[PDB]
Amino acid sequence: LAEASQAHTKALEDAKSEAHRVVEEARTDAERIAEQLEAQADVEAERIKM
Amino acid sequence: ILDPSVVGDEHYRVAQEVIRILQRYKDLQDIIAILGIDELSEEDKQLVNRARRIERFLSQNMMAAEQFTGQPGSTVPVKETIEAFDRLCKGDFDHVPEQAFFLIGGLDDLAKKAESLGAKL
Amino acid sequence: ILDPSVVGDEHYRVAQEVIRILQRYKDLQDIIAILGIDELSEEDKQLVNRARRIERFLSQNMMAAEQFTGQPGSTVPVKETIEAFDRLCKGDFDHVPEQAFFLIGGLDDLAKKAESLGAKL
Amino acid sequence: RERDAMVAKTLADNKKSDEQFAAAQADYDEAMTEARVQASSLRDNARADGRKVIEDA
Amino acid sequence: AELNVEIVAVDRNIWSGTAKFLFTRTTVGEIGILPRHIPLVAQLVDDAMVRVEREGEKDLRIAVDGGFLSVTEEGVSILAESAEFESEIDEAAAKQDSESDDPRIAARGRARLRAVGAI
Amino acid sequence: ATLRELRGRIRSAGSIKKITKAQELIATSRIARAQARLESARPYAFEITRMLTTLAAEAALDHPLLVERPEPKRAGVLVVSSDRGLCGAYNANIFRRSEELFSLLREAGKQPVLYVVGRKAQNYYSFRNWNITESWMGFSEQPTYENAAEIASTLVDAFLLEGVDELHIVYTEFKSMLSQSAEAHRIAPMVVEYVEEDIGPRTLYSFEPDATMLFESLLPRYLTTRVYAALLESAASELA
Amino acid sequence: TEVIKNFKKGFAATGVVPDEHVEALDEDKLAKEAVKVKKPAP
Amino acid sequence: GQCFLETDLFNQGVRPAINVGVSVSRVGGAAQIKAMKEVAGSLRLDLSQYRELEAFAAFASDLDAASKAQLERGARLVELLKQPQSQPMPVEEQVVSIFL
Amino acid sequence: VFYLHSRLLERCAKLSDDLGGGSLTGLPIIETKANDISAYIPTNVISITDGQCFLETDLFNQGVRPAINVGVSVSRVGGAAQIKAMKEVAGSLRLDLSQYRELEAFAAFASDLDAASKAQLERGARLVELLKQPQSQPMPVEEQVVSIFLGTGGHLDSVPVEDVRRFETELLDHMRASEEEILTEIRDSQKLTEEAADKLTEVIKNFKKGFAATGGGSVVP
Amino acid sequence: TGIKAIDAMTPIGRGQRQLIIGDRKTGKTAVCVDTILNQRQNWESGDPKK
Ligand SMILES: Nc1ncnc2c1ncn2[C@@H]1O[C@H](COP(=O)(O)OP(=O)(O)OP(=O)(O)O)[C@@H](O)[C@H]1O
Ligand SMILES: [Mg+2]
Repeated sequence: LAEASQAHTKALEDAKSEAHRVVEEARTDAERIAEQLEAQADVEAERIKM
Repeated sequence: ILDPSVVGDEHYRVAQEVIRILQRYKDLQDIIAILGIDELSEEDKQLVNRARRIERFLSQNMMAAEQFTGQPGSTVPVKETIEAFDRLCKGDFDHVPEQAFFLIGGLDDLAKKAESLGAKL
Repeated sequence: ILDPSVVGDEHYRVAQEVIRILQRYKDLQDIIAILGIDELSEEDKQLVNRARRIERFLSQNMMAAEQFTGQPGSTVPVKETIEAFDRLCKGDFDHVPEQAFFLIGGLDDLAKKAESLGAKL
Repeated sequence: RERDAMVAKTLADNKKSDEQFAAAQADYDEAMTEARVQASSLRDNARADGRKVIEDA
Repeated sequence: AELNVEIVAVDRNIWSGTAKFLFTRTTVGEIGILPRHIPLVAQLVDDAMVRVEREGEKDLRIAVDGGFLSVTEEGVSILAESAEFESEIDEAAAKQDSESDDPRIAARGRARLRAVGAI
Repeated sequence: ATLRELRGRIRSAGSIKKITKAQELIATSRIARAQARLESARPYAFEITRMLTTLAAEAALDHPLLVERPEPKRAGVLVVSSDRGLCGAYNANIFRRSEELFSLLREAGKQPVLYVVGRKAQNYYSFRNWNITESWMGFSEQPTYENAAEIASTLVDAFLLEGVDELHIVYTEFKSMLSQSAEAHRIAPMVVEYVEEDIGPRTLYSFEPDATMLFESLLPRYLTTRVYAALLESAASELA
Repeated sequence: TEVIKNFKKGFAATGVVPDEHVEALDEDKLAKEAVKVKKPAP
Repeated sequence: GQCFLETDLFNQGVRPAINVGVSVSRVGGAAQIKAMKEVAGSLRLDLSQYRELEAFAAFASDLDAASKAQLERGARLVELLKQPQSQPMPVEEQVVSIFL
Repeated sequence: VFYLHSRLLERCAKLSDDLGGGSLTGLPIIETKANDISAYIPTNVISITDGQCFLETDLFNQGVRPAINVGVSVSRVGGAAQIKAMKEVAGSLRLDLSQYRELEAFAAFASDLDAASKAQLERGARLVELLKQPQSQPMPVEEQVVSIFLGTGGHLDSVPVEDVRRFETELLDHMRASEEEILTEIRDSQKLTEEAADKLTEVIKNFKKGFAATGGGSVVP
Repeated sequence: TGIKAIDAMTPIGRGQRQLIIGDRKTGKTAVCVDTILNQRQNWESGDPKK
């Protein structure tokens, strides 16, 4: 029983902080994507300008 | 102009799904005629029911046909058409009979003719 | 001219036996490809293994492959071909591995290949 | 009374043992699937308002 | 010594092996077979259970439904409509099955209980 | 004009051919499985037959299922046919055999009562204004022992009684993977067949509580086992 | 409507197993399920 | 318009052999008295749909109750429209029979 | 008229090095009627050209777009007109689709099929969903190599068939943002050496554990 | 061509005659317009051999 409960919460916080890892990677990729696409946006805008 | 950029992506997706369902039904029709509908999949039997209801729901009572049927015509906005056929391709009307989809307008007339035939919607 | 009055009776017999075996293997190939190999019988397997051996022995080290492999092409006299395929259909080589039959000439090349692959008889 | 209670609790805490073992994977998968739908809810909003500004620009 | 035991269901061979002793319950009363024994034919009780005892293993408990039993010079043969080993039983499903009003499934549940060491 | 129609008919025939080839290979697989099921159900039947014979050699052979009632008035016919229809002359042979059996029964003054297993038999007999007492559908592809138990129980309870005086069954015996023969068996009342002596210094059995109770509680189980074997053989035959 | 309804009651619409002429099965082709008892007792 | 007659429909007993799926009149209810226009309003579309349904359900084992009702009604209509040669009906009797 | 078209289409050539080495690639378009490739002008231009791409309306309606019938389409030049990476990852593709097309009659009986047969069925469905492509969105050859690597390396057996496209899309997106080195050295060396394949496989596994299907389920092996 | 089906199954070389044949409204003009658009990055490279 002691074995199982300690393993339980060990896996619990393992999961929690690794989920933070994946989701923070996600938000960095989100800012990356916004950057690249808005660059595309107004570099197309100037295309129609000329 | 049946293009994702012109008519929007929901319109386009619904149209493509209608066309795919009807093409699969046309592919199955000869097998159904010879071997009977019971030799198909359950996937395919579901698709055949949906496709027959779709083929019937595309028909409409037109204003210029009141001389051939005696029944006045109806107008269906494009958003109501998109919503209706989205529900049809998802399967929300698999219980309503094949008729009550035949020569009607939008969804409320579908409800009326379904209750005239003993069904919900 | 695959007719007894031209090639001889034994040539015709061997060719007809090879064609019968290959056609029966062609019949069994689809049930093999969909259901698996030992869904079949063991008579069917005997035939399938013999047919694989025969179908692979029809290949040859062609004179056009010498430019890519360096080894000279083969020229198998028709009598030796008849003898080889007669023995193949009789079952005299059902134990030699299949790869021993790819791109070889007469019977002696088959024997040398079998020896360099650890089998004979 | 204490011996039967003893091995009764014993089988009961074997019960509880593997039930906690299962709960481990239970809310592990819960947390990480939450994380998946979070990581894809994000970065799809980003693409969406990306197209927002593509078109107004 | 050992006796050959074979338990055959209506559409499957449930078990087959050798045993040291074999306890069950005929409609006439409980019974225990040993490697040599009189030729005998009997009908297990409706919620019978079959405990096989082997020399080097733990005893194997089986629940049997509608069984018949016969002992001969070769060994024991048990004929069952259905059989379920001990390490295959939900004791809670068998428990709620035991309290049914239908006698057949009630006997099924009682046998499944007897196999798991309850009741 | 008819060029379009001819190309369309070529496409139709190609679709039909694809489907039928698929169905043939599927049937090959399924009959492998059905033969497996039949062969694995065989041993229990063998051993219950042995137990029944060694019970009957020392009991009282006056069970209702064993005496031929004087002046039989009606016979029960169980016709085992299929649900799906892409079989060949399977149901056809079944029905012609059952018609021969009906004429045999009527040439001896017995009006047949009809029980069927499957959809095709119900079509064949509902078209001909027959009165089918009880029907059974949806398990001719994979029959289990509970279906056989239900069928045999209803049959023996209609026999022991609106009440019949003998039970026949018409099913397709499976053999050879190329032999499928519609056979009519008489499952009740059984004829008794003194085989042999085969009893010298042999040791007598012991029965608990006695011989006849075991015999009379084992006979309906024997009839149910026979009905189960019939269902399995007819399934394998339908797949062939 | 009422004329049709009062007419349909008196209408005489024109709506038994056939023979099939199938011969009798041979009495020995009908298989008999037997208990094969091992005590010879004619 | 056109009244397309067929030899298959003729041999099947359908006389006149008018193929209702392809037959049509481009004047319509204006070429009818009001009684017949109200009575035989959607008869041609009903019979076309019935022929389609009976061609689809040619081998189907069990169908909806509405499909069965439609099959029976379409049949009865088919046998109602058959008519011998050299045997005309006044427009009132035709109105009454299509009302039936 | 055969001369009219063959005189035109034989001026598309690949010149030798002593003529400069220039080239003219031809893409003649022919519009058939009711898929009658046995007509006169279709027959002529099929006879003339070095390969054919047969587009069909039945494939177009089923959602297969571009509606290229890969069973009858052909290129008589073949692997000589490919880079090493694409010649490797797509030499597996032809008979995969052949097996899938001859197995799709058993789509409703995958329970009765052998292991390898059901494997071929699933792989073929995935590969058919792989070759689909939007309009006016061409991909460079490195991204095509990566996508067909997804297809034929087996990294799509975990993804639902109704999720392949999006999956591939997002993966390429990820690879364009994070791991550009794989695409770069594919573009520069024209070959996908084993180490690039290792890094690509690991990238695919990470993206998988980050990817969320539409049914909510997982895509991790 | 930038099209996976073509570039993988029926590759086109430089100097080859590839027929695009189809009924109508099947996507032939789209195939050729995408083959044209795919040469944008080769044009940006400024290399006369590409
Ligand atoms: N890859 C694709 N994905 C989705 N839609 C496509 C694709 N290719 C073409 N289409 C659609 O198919 C329609 C027909 O395309 P296209 O005009 O290229 O065919 P076509 O061969 O030129 O036909 P026609 O020459 O008879 O006009 C277009 O409206 C286009 O939107
Ligand atoms: Mg065009």
